[PDB]
Amino acid sequence: SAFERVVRRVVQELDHGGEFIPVTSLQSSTGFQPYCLVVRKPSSSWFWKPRYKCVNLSIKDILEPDAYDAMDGQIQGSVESMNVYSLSVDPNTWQTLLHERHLRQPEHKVLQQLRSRGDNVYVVTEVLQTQKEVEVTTVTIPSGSTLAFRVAQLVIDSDLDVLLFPDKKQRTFQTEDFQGLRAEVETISKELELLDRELCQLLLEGLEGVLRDQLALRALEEALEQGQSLGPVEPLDGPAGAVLECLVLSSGMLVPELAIPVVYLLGALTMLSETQHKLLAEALESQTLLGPLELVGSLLEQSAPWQERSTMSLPPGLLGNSWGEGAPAWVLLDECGLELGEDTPHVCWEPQAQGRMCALYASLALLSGLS
Repeated sequence: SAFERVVRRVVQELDHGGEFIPVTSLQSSTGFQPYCLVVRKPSSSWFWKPRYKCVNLSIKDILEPDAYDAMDGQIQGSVESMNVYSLSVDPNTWQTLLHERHLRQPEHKVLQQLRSRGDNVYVVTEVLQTQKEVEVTTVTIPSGSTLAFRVAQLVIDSDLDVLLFPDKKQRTFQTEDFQGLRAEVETISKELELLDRELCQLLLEGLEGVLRDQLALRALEEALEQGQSLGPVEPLDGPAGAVLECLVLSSGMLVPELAIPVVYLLGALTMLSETQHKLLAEALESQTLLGPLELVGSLLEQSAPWQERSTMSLPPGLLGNSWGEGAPAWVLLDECGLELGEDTPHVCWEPQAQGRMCALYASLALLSGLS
């Protein structure tokens, strides 16, 4: 809800200082304290970093000793009636702790499951909390609420080490820009008007229902995420199974050639917000899935390269969508994180909305293909 916007204004004025990955949900904002290992799903497309999910466990139970302190301070005041706090840990206690305690080699309860799935594992090295209980237009945001954080990956196959320099190549276990976005999306999309249209339409309606329900999305996600077991996945009820019944045959077996595009968009949809899910279902039911499509495409074309503040020009009303605070494209952009206005310049472009925006474009480009 509102909890999203505030974190935006937190990192908005901070200009992504030290890749302070923002928190996504409130039920998972309580789990992001120091020394909290997170897991990250296998690397998706090169244009969005999949959300860091928590496993709800610490690291003192992960080495041989089951035991340090957080080098607090760093008062970062308010950002405008809301003061913020942070907790850190100096590298000097990282190397000394790594040398004082050695890997608890007898540990395969989650470790075997992780190395089987092939995920990446990161450790929280810095946290952003509050020393105030802020309530503003109402919600009840408690003291100590975590808004952002920083990670350091580690790898475990023979030894252990921290990766304050996050290399994309190295995993825990063992190409272009907007023009590339065009090519990649096109190559993926062309592999979908492959099956017979009747099934395509059935999938679209199933998705429409799924978008209105986050829980259905999550359930479908768990059934086939990084398991992809040899056995046919058991269908689930509701529109999620209406999607899964579209993705299998009479026996129930799945085909990776059709699966890969589905998980891709799933990642594209997990990056997006709940309200954006609802708006897409409305745009599918109203067949207005092309207006915002061309808009976002031309905006991303004029915003190259990304990660650099540059005001954009193109007006959306001139293109064809209805404008005015409340319009679908307006609220869509605001949910992605772009500041809109009524007169010129009608847009400010920020680097932090990089990942989500590409996914928004990707979702649009895929839905228009089946309509």
